[PDB]
Amino acid sequence: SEISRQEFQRRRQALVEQMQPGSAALIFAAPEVTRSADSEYPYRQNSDFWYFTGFNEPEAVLVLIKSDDTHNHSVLFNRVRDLTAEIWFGRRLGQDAAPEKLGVDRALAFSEINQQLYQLLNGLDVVYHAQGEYAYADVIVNSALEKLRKGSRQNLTAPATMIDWRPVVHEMRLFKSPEEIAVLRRAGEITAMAHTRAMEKCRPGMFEYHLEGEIHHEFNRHGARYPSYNTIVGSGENGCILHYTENECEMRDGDLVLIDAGCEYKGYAGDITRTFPVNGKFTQAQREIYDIVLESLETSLRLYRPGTSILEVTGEVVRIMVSGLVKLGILKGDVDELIAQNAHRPFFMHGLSHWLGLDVHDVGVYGQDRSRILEPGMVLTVEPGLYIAPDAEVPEQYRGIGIRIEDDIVITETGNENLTASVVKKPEEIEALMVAARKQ
Amino acid sequence: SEISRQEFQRRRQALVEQMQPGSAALIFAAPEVTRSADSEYPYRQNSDFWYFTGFNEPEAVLVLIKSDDTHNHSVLFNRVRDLTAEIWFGRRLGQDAAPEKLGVDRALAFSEINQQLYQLLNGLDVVYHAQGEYAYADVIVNSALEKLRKGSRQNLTAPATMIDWRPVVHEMRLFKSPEEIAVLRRAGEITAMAHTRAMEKCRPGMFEYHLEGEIHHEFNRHGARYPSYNTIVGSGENGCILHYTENECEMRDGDLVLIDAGCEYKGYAGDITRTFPVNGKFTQAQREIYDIVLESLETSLRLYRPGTSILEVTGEVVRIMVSGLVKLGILKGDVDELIAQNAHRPFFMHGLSHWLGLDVHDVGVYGQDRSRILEPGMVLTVEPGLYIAPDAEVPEQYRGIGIRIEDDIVITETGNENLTASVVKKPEEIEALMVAARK
Amino acid sequence: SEISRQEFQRRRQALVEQMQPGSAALIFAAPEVTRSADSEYPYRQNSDFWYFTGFNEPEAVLVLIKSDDTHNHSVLFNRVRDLTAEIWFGRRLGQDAAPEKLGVDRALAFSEINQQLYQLLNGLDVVYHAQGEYAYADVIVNSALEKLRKGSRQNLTAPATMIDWRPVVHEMRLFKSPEEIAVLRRAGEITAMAHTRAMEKCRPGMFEYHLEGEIHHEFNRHGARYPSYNTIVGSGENGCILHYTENECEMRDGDLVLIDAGCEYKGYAGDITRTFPVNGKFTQAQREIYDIVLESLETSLRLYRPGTSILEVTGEVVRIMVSGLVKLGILKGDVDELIAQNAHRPFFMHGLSHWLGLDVHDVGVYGQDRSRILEPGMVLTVEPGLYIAPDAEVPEQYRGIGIRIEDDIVITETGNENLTASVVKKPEEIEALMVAARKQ
Amino acid sequence: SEISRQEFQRRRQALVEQMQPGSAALIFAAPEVTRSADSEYPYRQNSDFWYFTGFNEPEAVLVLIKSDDTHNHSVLFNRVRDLTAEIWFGRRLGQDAAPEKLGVDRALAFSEINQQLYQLLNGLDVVYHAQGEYAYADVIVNSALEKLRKGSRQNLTAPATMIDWRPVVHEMRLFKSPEEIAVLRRAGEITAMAHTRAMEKCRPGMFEYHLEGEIHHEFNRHGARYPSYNTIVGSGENGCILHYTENECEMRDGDLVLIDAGCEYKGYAGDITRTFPVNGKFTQAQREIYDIVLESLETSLRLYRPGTSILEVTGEVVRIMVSGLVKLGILKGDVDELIAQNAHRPFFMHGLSHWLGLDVHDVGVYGQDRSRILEPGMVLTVEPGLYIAPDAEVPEQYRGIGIRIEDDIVITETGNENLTASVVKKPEEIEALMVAARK
Ligand SMILES: [Cl-]
Ligand SMILES: [Cl-]
Ligand SMILES: [Cl-]
Ligand SMILES: [Cl-]
Ligand SMILES: [Mg+2]
Ligand SMILES: [Mg+2]
Ligand SMILES: [Mg+2]
Ligand SMILES: [Mg+2]
Ligand SMILES: [Mg+2]
Ligand SMILES: [Mg+2]
Ligand SMILES: [Zn+2]
Ligand SMILES: [Zn+2]
Ligand SMILES: [Zn+2]
Ligand SMILES: [Zn+2]
Repeated sequence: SEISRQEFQRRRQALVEQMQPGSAALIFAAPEVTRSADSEYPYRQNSDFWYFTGFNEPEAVLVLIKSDDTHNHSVLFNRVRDLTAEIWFGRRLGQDAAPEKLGVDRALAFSEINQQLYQLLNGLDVVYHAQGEYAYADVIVNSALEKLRKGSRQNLTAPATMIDWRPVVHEMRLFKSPEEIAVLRRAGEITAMAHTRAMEKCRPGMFEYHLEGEIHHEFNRHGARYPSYNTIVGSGENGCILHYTENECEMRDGDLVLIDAGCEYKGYAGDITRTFPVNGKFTQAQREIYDIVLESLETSLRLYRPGTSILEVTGEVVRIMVSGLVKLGILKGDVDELIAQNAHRPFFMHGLSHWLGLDVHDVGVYGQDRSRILEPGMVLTVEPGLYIAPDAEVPEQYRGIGIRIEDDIVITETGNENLTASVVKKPEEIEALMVAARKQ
Repeated sequence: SEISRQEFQRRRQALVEQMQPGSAALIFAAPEVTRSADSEYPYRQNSDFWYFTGFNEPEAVLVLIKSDDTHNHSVLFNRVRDLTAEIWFGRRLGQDAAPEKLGVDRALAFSEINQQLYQLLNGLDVVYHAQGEYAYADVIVNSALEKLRKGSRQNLTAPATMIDWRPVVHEMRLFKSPEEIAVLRRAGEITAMAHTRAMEKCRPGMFEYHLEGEIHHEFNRHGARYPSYNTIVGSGENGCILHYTENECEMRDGDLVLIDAGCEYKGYAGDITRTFPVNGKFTQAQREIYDIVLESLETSLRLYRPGTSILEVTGEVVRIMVSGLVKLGILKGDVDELIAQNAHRPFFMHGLSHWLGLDVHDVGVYGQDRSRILEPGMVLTVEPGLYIAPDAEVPEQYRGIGIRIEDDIVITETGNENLTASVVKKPEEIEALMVAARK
Repeated sequence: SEISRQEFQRRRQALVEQMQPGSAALIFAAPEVTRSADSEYPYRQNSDFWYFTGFNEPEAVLVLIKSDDTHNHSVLFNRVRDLTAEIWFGRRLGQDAAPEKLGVDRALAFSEINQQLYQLLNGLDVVYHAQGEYAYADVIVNSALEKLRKGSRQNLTAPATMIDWRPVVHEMRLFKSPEEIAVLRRAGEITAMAHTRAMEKCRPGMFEYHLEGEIHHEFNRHGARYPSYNTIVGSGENGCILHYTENECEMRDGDLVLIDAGCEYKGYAGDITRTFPVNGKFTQAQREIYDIVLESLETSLRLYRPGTSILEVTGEVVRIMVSGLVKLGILKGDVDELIAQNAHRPFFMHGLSHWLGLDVHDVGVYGQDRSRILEPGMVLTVEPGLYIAPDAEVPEQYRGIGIRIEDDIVITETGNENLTASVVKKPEEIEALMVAARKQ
Repeated sequence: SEISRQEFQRRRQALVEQMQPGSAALIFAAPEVTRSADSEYPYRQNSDFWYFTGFNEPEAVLVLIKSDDTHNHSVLFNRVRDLTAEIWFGRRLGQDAAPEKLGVDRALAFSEINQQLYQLLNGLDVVYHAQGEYAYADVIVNSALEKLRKGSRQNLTAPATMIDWRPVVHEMRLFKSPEEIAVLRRAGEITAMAHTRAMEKCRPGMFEYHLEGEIHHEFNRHGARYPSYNTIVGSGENGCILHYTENECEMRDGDLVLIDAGCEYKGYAGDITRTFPVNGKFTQAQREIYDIVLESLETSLRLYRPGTSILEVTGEVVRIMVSGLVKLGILKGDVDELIAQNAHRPFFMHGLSHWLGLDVHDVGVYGQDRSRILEPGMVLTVEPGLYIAPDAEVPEQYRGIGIRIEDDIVITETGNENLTASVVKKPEEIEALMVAARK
């Protein structure tokens, strides 16, 4: 699936609808990024610029101008077509094709932006600008405004009001359209397939990075070339390290491996975690911790729906975790008192859920303690985990165990839709999947 | 293959040997790099910092202090061990383990660098610093020097002399040690295996990015997790675009595909290009252009040795190219006159060779027009190509053809060693490789 | 005369009245300014900061907070009292005395501004800030806003709207109160006395800078320690150079000297120009040019009143100049055609009038071509001039003559009040003044 | 007195003599400085730029190029001649007149500096630059060096070595030539005349700023248009505030007034302090403190010579101060023990002497605690003072008294010459001067 020309147009108009008359919104592309010396990382467009354009070049600026409540138009600054520069550094859209391709009224060369931007802003009352997002963008905007302020003899005037559009745009991004949900649906599926493959390929004696290799190959073959974030493959005690991305250890018989990986498909993030035994067989101790995390996930999946919140669902998970840990002798005391003193926190130190979209930790207001009431169209993760340090003062058999299970969901009218349930998570289904693969 | 602890030590001492007495050299780690919002790209250490340390963390600074011709020592600034911060953002070496691990005399917390660096530079005559390399580094160094200049009442003095160490260090990097050649040999082998795999897997109807996928999987399984540069898979008319990395087209029966891909193994770059038919069989027209490029490569491989230059070998390649293009009717006229007017340029617009090492386009002085005399230990690519535009005024059968063949070599006492010859390039061998895989 | 505590309070309230509810205005002091190495120029407060405070220290910030249409309050950031630092670098108001002295509700140490400003801006909808005025101020404001934007987990929010207050404040400054007019009245008088003295002291053989010395001594003895701008004493051919401040030549018998000088009194600028013969006696040629400039001034003084404009009065002056120059053979042709082609411009290349106040070239919107309609309370200069280059192609006797005559006026209900008429400008009165002094 | 063309030339050559071959020194003019909105303060040239040029324009850069031990030349960047811009903003030297006027081999437009500077630095080994002095200068220099570093394909190379010339130049400035001593002699005389005038004009009921007015008028009439620093006129309890420049109080019968004021003449600073009674007659209490300060000055004037130091002479002054304060009951105890515990510090908190020249607090290395051995040609102030706070726990009659007496001297082969002794400092002579003026 993909985003249509008409959708990009609808988004631009939804922003313009919220703008004051006599205003302009400026949305800048991401700069290119050095990896080492003259080599650059694969280009990643700014999510907000992408959201309004689907255009994957640097040195571009979308300018939306609202004259009044009926009249508005768009100007794109982008790199010019150059025979030599493209033979070398790849094809460029240019100014002639841009209006039709990207649905903008006017396209100008980015090399002319300082000569042109101030003319577009002259006489307007408001400029919408994400100040501080990029230094190169702030320089450009500040120069334009300075030319206008100081140009009274040339009959120039600067808009006195500057408004950050990020709160408005991020509120838009928080609610997914049907097109976006279909894309995320595909991202979840591609990501699930990768996690299934990793489970099937896994053997003791491989390195953690081998499973990363399988995962990335799977992303790529469905047309999702890049991960949405750096892949985590934490086996044994590496599973207790939340942002373990070294993936440098040999996977040992008797250890669990925690895999957190997600593709980026048409700009949108998948985000799945699965934890499973390297040898295809949960031990009793591993199973005992796993069940607590699974129950937490399964219960959260039942509960998530409009009218509740991440805070509220989290409270239920905490109860499950504390009860489970008390039954295993990992915690000692009264469940309610332990809950009151957040006794689970040494073992579950992160949030249960984050928004998901064009960024893996997506934009949008959470409310205090993530108390915002959920509504249809919100997309989020559900990712309970339990991490028992190698030196934790608990029954010895639980030490050095890190387990997280994470799905991606969209809130619907009546509940939620799980976008990542096509990869197994019940322990017996994990074992059966692995057995079958090892036959073959 | 790997770089030993002793090697890193040798390199540090080789720099210190070239430093003035009463001086300090400051070598800064690369910053972390945003991909989107709060997510970052996989960390890539600064090549120069890596060269002296093999240490893969940001927010670190290596300080080499030379008191005099016999006395020198090292101070590392790096991130402190933090229980919480590491549970989250991965393990850190810290200050206790660093001396032994990285062979430095002293390790200090990076958070203390502004409180400590000026004290280390106080009273020295010279500071070696790569000014302009990173803005965060310049801020730190300038603050230290300012404190010193303005601190006369506190008996502080700033070194008046600042020297850019990059010329010295890059001249070091230009000559590979045996350990480095062994690592580059492994990178060449890993890279060659990936290119072989791509040729064997290729079928019409796959997309260009599928071959990129095969290639990266191969890099990964030998322990080279990242490419050294963005992979090019340009099929058909995409072959004529030199930095084509979109790799977004369906590969079609009848087209050639040009693959330029290289792994990064222990920091060192492989860099191979192979061009081959998507359907496993060169057409006559494809073969006619391919042979010119292959002769150019094979001749260059015979010629490269100490005492010649990239400029000199390039002159031979140009003659091969012009002669071949005249035979095919792509160029018209007298070969020498065509050569004199660089008539090949529309078809071969880039250099024949670049240095290779910790960066794919490696550091080191080339000389004017790459005329520097070659010596043993230099590592470079050999990559002739011909690129005929879709709308070129030439016979139709040559339009939209892009062919490059690239190997990595090391200059030896008497010649060169080819590090990437384990992937085939003779057209008959390419065809046979593909036929065998398709059985 | 001076500005009262109550006036500074009225000004702050007039700004607050124009502010949106749930907003804060930030007004920063001027930085100290290096003259050479560790020595600094005499401190000059930012005119806008001065306007709301009458406070002459650097490292201070006035913060006006409007909660709603009835509730507002003020916070001052200023330097703390320090025993040692003051023994050295002079007395400081400090935090204890500031509320009563400057009429602010709260005073905080400037050293704490980064720890405190964001707390003041937290949860507001609008911040008023003169972006680009000072780099140190922009750093402070941008840091505060960045802390708020990124502080959602700490329940912080940044105002999304930033408004430049300069247009509003400069519009306030354009209309002088009675207190301000009384101060400007005194500045005009002090400045007039200085120009009278210069005429009386002038002898051939003195250097231009000697008259500058007399002028500055006169400013100082009335308590106006500093000029409002760099003093011009251009004798002979130096008179044709508009911003001649070298004042390095010996004044010659037979030359004119053009003196443009003004005091700064309680922050307000005087701005007078007088031109006169070094030897106390206008020649015929000098008199012929002088009369044209004088008629221009005298006519402009009759005309200035509410309902006209600088543009309109300028048109009358141009006619006077062109007619006069044609009569002398400096211009040749039809007066109306010469006027149509702006034939006067080689000889009068600057504006007739600028606003005057806390800055010599004062703030306030002029309108296109200075066409804004004049209203009571506006204060401006009237300064026709004629400058004939040494190499100008005109009758030889006029070459190298530079004459300007400048008064300061305030627009009243019925006309204007000339604040600087106490120094003579009629040629015979200049001559008589000089004769009397030479007896011385 | 004035600095000749030949002197400026000598200074440039003295710098070039100390430069390495294959180097360039870059000396930047001061920027213009805003007073309020579009109005600027009177321009003050950078002292170092002035030292080598005597040129009083902004947007100028002196470039001294040393090819080798015999060959060197100079390039000036300065503002172009512009008919319109000068009619408005005053005359400019321009490019045609500059070679002859300023004795430079070549003059270029400042507008072309970014297009030209890199070409001048290309291929040199060393660039001398005062990094951090001005932001606009650093931008220019860094841009040039960047162009050079990145311009290898255009056969450009950057000098790898950057040296701060300030230590060398400031060491030059520390030793005055005969021409400079003659100019400083004139500045001392002009300044002394102004202080004499202030004493003669002073009456109770005038404000402190009226004496500032007299002083500046005097500076001006001898052709010293600007003070070298902001004038201090601290009467009564304002005398105890070291950098009192408000000068806003009415001067009262019974009080002392402390006047610290100095002219700037041809760039060089006078720096005189005199303290005297507003009513022309010292009280006993005033005289008792005054005598201690005067003895301190007079003794210092006898002692200063080559071979001693500011530290050494200061030690004698401290003994004089402590002894005197003990006699008056301001300090209590054993003189040596009081000296050992620096018991004078509450009353004399600043240094006895600072270097003097193109800056009032002039450049040059002092040594630790100002222990550097004095040599002929050094110019410095001698300024003992005693400042007793209004709330000091001492006998009442000494509270709120601030007295400083300051002269400017030059060290000679055998001693010193006092450049400011033409204004009186003995209390009887001050009184007689004031009595005579009041007749
Ligand atoms: Cl462009
Ligand atoms: Cl740290
Ligand atoms: Cl403070
Ligand atoms: Cl210029
Ligand atoms: Mg995840
Ligand atoms: Mg390659
Ligand atoms: Mg074809
Ligand atoms: Mg004027
Ligand atoms: Mg002094
Ligand atoms: Mg007393
Ligand atoms: Zn997640
Ligand atoms: Zn290559
Ligand atoms: Zn004026
Ligand atoms: Zn002094």
